[PDB]
Amino acid sequence: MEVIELNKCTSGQSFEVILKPPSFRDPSLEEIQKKLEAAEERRKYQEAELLKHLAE
Amino acid sequence: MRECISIHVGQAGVQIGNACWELYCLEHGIQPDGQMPSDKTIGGGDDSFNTFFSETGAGKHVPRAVFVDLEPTVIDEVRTGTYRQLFHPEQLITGKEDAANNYARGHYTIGKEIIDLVLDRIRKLADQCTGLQGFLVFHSFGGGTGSGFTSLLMERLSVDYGKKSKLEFSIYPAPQVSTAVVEPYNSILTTHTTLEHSDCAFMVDNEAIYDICRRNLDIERPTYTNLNRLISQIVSSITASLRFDGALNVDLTEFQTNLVPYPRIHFPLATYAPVISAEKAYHEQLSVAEITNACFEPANQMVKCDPRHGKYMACCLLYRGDVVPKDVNAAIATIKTKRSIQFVDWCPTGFKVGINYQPPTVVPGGDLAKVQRAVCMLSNTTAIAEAWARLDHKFDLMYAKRAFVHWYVGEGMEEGEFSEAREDMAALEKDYEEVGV
Amino acid sequence: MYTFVVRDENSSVYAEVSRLLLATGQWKRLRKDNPRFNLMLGERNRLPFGRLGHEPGLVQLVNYYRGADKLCRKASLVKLIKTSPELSESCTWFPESYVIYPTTDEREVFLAAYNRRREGREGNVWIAKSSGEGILISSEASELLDFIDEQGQVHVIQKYLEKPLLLEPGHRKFDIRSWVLVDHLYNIYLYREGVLRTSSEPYNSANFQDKTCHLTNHCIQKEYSKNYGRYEEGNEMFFEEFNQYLMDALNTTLENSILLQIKHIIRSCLMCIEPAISTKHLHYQSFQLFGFDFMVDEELKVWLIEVNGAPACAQKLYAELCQGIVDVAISSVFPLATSIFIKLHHHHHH
Amino acid sequence: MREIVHIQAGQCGNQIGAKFWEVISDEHGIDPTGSYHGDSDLQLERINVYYNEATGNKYVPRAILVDLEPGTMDSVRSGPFGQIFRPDNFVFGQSGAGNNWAKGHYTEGAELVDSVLDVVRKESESCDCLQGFQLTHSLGGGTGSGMGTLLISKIREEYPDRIMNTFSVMPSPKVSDTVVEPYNATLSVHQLVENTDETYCIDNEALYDICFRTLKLTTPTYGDLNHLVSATMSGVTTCLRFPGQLNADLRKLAVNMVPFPRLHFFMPGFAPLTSRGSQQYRALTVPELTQQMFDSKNMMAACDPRHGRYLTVAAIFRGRMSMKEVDEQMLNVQNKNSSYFVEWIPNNVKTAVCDIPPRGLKMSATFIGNSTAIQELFKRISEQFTAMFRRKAFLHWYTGEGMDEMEFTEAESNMNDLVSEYQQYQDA
Ligand SMILES: Nc1nc2c(ncn2[C@@H]2O[C@H](COP(=O)(O)OP(=O)(O)OP(=O)(O)O)[C@@H](O)[C@H]2O)c(=O)[nH]1
Ligand SMILES: Nc1ncnc2c1ncn2[C@@H]1O[C@H](COP(=O)(O)OP(=O)(O)CP(=O)(O)O)[C@@H](O)[C@H]1O
Ligand SMILES: Nc1nc2c(ncn2[C@@H]2O[C@H](COP(=O)(O)OP(=O)(O)O)[C@@H](O)[C@H]2O)c(=O)[nH]1
Ligand SMILES: COc1ccc2c(c1)NC(=O)CN2c1nc(Cl)nc2cccnc12
Ligand SMILES: [Ca+2]
Ligand SMILES: [Ca+2]
Ligand SMILES: [Ca+2]
Ligand SMILES: [Cl-]
Ligand SMILES: [Mg+2]
Ligand SMILES: [Mg+2]
Repeated sequence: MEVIELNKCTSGQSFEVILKPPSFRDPSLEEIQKKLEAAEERRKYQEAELLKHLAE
Repeated sequence: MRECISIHVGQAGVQIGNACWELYCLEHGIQPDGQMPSDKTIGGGDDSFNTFFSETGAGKHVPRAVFVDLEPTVIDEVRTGTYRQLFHPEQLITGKEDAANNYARGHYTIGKEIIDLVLDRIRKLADQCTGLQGFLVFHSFGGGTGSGFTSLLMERLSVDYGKKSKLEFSIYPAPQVSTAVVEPYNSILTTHTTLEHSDCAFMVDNEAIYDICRRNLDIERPTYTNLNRLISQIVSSITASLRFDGALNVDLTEFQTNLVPYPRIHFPLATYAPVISAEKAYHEQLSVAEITNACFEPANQMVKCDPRHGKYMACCLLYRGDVVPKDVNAAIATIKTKRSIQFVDWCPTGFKVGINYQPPTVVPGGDLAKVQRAVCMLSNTTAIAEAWARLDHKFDLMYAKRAFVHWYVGEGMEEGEFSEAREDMAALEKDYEEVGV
Repeated sequence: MYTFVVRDENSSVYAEVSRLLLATGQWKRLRKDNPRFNLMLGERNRLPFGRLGHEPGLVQLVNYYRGADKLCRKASLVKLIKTSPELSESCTWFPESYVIYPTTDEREVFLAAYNRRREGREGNVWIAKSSGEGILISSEASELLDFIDEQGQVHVIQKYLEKPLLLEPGHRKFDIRSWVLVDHLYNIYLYREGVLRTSSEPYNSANFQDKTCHLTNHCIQKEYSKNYGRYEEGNEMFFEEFNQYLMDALNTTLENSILLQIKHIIRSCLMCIEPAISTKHLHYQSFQLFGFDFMVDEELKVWLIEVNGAPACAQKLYAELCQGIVDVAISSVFPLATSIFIKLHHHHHH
Repeated sequence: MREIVHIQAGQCGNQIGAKFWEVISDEHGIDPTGSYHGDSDLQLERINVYYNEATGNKYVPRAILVDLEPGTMDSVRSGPFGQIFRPDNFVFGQSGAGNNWAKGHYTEGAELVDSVLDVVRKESESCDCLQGFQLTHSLGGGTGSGMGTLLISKIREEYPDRIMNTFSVMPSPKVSDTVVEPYNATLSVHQLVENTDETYCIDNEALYDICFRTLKLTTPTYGDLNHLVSATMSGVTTCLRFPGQLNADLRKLAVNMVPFPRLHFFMPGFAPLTSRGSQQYRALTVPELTQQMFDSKNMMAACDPRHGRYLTVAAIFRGRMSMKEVDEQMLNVQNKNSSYFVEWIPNNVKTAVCDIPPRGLKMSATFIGNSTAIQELFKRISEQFTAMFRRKAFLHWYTGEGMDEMEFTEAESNMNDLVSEYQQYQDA
């Protein structure tokens, strides 16, 4: 059971204890604003289909 | 020194934010007006606590904090509350109408109208920073805002600040205190959309916290105040290394190299001991051995699951109070012989230990008793996939009938995002199963 | 009114337990996927243990111990016994055994102790098995080493007990099956009625490929073995009769000659895996019924063959045992408005 | 998500709508002048949901009173709380609607609808954040049924992103003004299934049976029926009006209660059942509240919950009692009767609690069920409709106002479709 990289200071201590070693597209501003606009389009479509039906 | 910006989204994020900043102030001896007597470098500095607080000429210590809610009630309580002086009005951002428990309404509809303002108020704090490490993001899985806006915010923070680290504090949905019936839908949608934008995420099951409060604090019907003060203790343990002199988990990148070797499997289990009622007249104080041993009881975990039927990829112990390396090594050595602690063939079977000698600080008139030593264990175990299995099942039951889907499609979302989000989760359950069996 | 669900329709034992539970009028049965159960009588494969104990206002019990397959699958049982300090490699009640894969593996270490039993001139015959569905017993193992470098799964190569105890009249073989119930408190309850599954064909030392006088499975004795039901019905000797035989024929009792060794192996096996499977501080509770299968050799030494995690009972005993599972495993947790079992407990000071 | 705009239409709409404003004004400490003489602060924390603040720190209902005849509305002015209401919010024609849906929807009602929409607009513009609308009406007359559904249609056109909520009183041969009620109701339900987010089905059949069988009243009046209505309306609006751990709005109610947009017809329940005046003095225990509120006999919609399955449930406990006893009992009902709650909506029962009890009771439970058993209400009215429609009986009253048989056949069809959909999810 080996105790290693023991660092001490006024506030406390830290260390690692080892027993066994190993048994061995984040999309653009553009692509986002298209997803948000495509959704708003479907929302404006669905609202137009309601106001068309109500106009009937 | 490198600054960390905290972001509190929705009711869960905001109330837990209050709980943490209250505690941080008590720990660093910052008063409600924002004055820190102990701080003798007036008008600035690069101390360890400046990671979380900036300073003004008048010697005022101000959180590197953004609160965001799509509805004003909860942030209005911060604005008029005990810590009103502490915060810059521009850090407290509210809309007029909330996301009505609907991921799609928080993300697409009401999201879009406020995202650019939020990112502007986030950019104002990033500009008061000599070397931004990145972000701590507090939210519910369950809320429309917590789920839906958080995932939009995270996508953009990746774009505007690509080099910076992003940690999550995430409240996983529990029926006993949940408000909505569609929380499984919100949970999966936001996990899917957020997964590649998050380096490390600490999930807290309201179920685990509720039962710790019932069982160990003798509280019949735990409130959010009860749950939140307990959660804030555990968050304080996890963040203490960013705010205090030490050599373990010193910057946000270290959380990832120490706890997350596989980037997708980035959900470390928090275990915390001891939790002791303040109204308990006689309490015989618990040893280094007893509290390290308590880190291997499921009843002390932030998520109820069984680490015995999984494998470990990393395990940190963060001690607060009268602890010294010898007691930890004796404790650890006893515990190997008694308990099933199997690591993956390709990791060292080891612990990383951090001791801060200041015992835990409890809020005056809180439910938690002073203790001379506490520990928070952060283990990345495959057993946590139990939480994903439960949640995915609930999701499959509802989605099989398309129950409530129309509320999401009505906000401009395609039925297809549901099955995509659920495929990612099927893939995630499989990654965990490969690593751990 | 306690609630239960049934997710293993083919379970002889739990079919009968669901029946006895209904017949009390204090247990109703829910639909398979109704999550609001007190009791799960669960499937055999991929039982979703991770969904147990997260239903507020319901104490939940399941009839399986998560991790108990370590004891109940051939290859893992051998790894458990060889790697657990509390049952050393020296362990005197398990036949020398090696795990062998079709082309980790022990094959190199298998030949070192095997090729000392060429030099030794010791009756060096083995058996190989999976986890009569493809069993082989060869002297040298030109066949065995090759036989299943051929078929699907991993296999165990296990010492063959050349010199077994001989029931007379018959000059024949048997295995003993004991039923053990582990309750939620990890009480270990041996059922007082065991059974000797018997061969009906005299045991033959020279012709091994004749899998009839060597293999004692209830299935095999109906198909291949023609003297089925000759001495006892049907290749099933019970404990009164076997005790009587041991008294008449060898002057001992079942208790002294055999059962002390069975009680020792059962409590030794289950106390080993207790820290891995116990549900003491868990959010759901487990019980499980195991079938332990023993061989007695001719010096009256008991050997463990395998543990069965999903065992069937013998026809006459169903009534009694199943009532006992209810009294001890179910009614202990969910109470209503001469014990059948022997409790295995020992606290020797040293 | 603050302001609700309330509308009451026709005789029943206004008699029930008035008793609502009486009961709710007493609970929030408001007197018939608008002056607050209360004592708690939970009363005024969300007063703005139902009330506008006027000159003198006075409270005026955000309420619009609509009728095609002056009768009932002159009876509201005359009534106890008549003076509370903004006088400009009284909109009335003079002709009446003669229990005729067609007159309400197409002839007499069209003449008056634009006036109503002007007063709706004056209240909506003044709103910091409009949640939407609640309407009180019968489905069996002409004004509340036919004009009320015409309003709902116009209001959706002009406010399509706001919630529409109705308290819709269903007709019954046991309490029956005219033979044509099944006609008026079936035409109205068609409108309701298209153009509302959530509808409280208040069944005059149920209100009669509770008055006769349970409350032991031999000759039940509209007053006895309207006592049960005013108690339920208080009940189901608690979490909109009072601060608790659940601060609900009409949208969150809709999202959580309605899994399929057409299945938004709620079966409300109340415990304990009181006949006005004589109120017994034995406070009810939480176990008792829980058993009664879920009992068929306590349902305001004449359906058997055991002939269907609960898609979703909302339950309001009012008074000072153990939070823990409430969670225990609520979990006992579900775990003890789990067959009657769809397995494919996990955790489908939600419970709120409020310290302020209604006038005259120490403790009360209000039940809101989206049960598939509500089909029984709709099948009842379909059978009554077909009995007449097979002989085109009484149709001349409608063709005389420009309507075609076609429109009746379309409405019969939508309602029978609605019944098939309830049936669909009862056998999942
Ligand atoms: N631990 C904890 N959970 C909370 C708290 N507030 C809400 N939750 C949980 O969060 C979920 C509901 O999400 P909220 O955060 O209230 O929702 P929101 O993000 O404000 O979103 P909307 O109101 O839907 O726009 C449920 O599972 C609640 O139990 C809190 O203070 N603490
Ligand atoms: N090492 C050994 N020595 C002698 N006989 C053995 C043996 N191993 C197995 N046998 C014979 O084979 C039978 C058991 O085989 P095995 O242990 O694979 O059972 P099984 O799993 O196929 C059916 P069950 O689950 O009821 O035991 C015994 O009854 C015995 O006759
Ligand atoms: N519960 C209840 N039902 C009513 C009341 N008044 C009328 N009804 C019912 O309402 C229907 C008649 O509608 P009514 O409102 O009088 O017609 P309108 O004035 O044209 O809208 C019938 O089904 C009556 O039984 C009432 O005050 N309470
Ligand atoms: C079935 O799940 C639910 C049922 C009703 C509700 C919810 C969930 N969650 C909400 O926020 C709104 N809601 C409720 N809304 C209203 Cl106005 N009232 C209630 C009374 C009791 C319970 N719930 C509600
Ligand atoms: Ca300073
Ligand atoms: Ca990234
Ligand atoms: Ca005219
Ligand atoms: Cl960057
Ligand atoms: Mg919210
Ligand atoms: Mg009338």
